Amino acid sequence: PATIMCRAAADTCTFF
Amino acid sequence: DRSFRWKYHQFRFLCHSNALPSHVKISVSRQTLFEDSFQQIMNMKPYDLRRRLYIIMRGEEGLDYGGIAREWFFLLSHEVLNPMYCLFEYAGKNNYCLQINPASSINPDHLTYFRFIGRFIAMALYHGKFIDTGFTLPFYKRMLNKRPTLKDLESIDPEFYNSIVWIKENNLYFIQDMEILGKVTTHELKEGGESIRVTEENKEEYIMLLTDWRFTRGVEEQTKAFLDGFNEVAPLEWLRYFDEKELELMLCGMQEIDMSDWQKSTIYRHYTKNSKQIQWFWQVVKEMDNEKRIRLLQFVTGTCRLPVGGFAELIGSNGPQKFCIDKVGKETWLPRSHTCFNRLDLPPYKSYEQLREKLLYAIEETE
Ligand SMILES: *CC(=O)Nc1ccc(NC(=O)C*)cc1
Repeated sequence: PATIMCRAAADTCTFF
Repeated sequence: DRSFRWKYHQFRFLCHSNALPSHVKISVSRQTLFEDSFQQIMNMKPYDLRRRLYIIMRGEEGLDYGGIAREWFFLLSHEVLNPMYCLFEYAGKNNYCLQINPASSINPDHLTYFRFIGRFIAMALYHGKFIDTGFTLPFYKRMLNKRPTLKDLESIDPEFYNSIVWIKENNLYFIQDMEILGKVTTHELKEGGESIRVTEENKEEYIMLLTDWRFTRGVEEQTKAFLDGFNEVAPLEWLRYFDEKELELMLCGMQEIDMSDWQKSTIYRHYTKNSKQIQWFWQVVKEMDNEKRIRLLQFVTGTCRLPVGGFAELIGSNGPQKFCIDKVGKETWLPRSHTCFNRLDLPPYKSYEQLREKLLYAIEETE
């Protein structure tokens, strides 16, 4: 879906 | 031409858009860690490695599968380097410039071991976890199919770099002998290379061939095997937008930098601590996000990694070499680094809003 992008962004926000 | 910030969620999205459900169990003992994990993964199908990772590490109280996983990455990233595997070596003292050992062929099964590590790095990046193997930056360029430049030669083999510097700065046949465990072989740099002699017009071509050969000597297949296993799990094409230094930060992750320890373990040449340039320099380094400070550290040392104990224990070729600044070059030039010396050439810039610019540009658009 787009929840994937709505989880990728959270992966960057967290990691970096 | 976007920021590293954008490239992550567009790449991180690219992983998730291919992530599979369920989980995969990995049963290992920390004693037989390598030989377990090797036989584990290499017998497994590639894309199963995108499912949730359950690392069963026999004899456990642990249940936070996040901690064991992240722990497993650290521990395995160290353990692959074990010299009884004959896989890796260092060009300098104190573990400087991690590179493939060209004698890995001593293990008739070694190419698979390198293929495995490809699979492993892909897992480590696909599941967004970090390692501490400490690869060279040119390594990442090869993963990005970038050609490594002369600056890279300065980092890894100073005497070899300083040799070719002489040739370009003054005025042989297209071959290069290589001792492989006693037996020596004459590699044709080109077809018929043993017959063709070096000319002033051929030197331009000739110099390149060495630059590439120095990296791709006796490691041509270990690399080709490694890259296959990594590609088997995650396409290198996924990293087409990244550069060498961005990529290293993905695999090792970002840390906070002890800004004090940096200033307290920075040594100078020609400059002093109470110069206009330096008192400006730490001004610029302070109003700076952590993202650039590492990118700077990458620019000068050639690695985002810090060794044990802080900036004090900083190592270059020829032994310890603390963070060093030097009053070098024209102020119509950019500041450039010497990563084998962990040394920054910083011109006497006549203005603060000139140093700030000239600095950031060197970090941003050069290597
Ligand atoms: C849909 C969406 O935007 N989810 C989302 C993304 C990023 C963050 N930020 C962090 O996690 C730090 C929150 C929610």
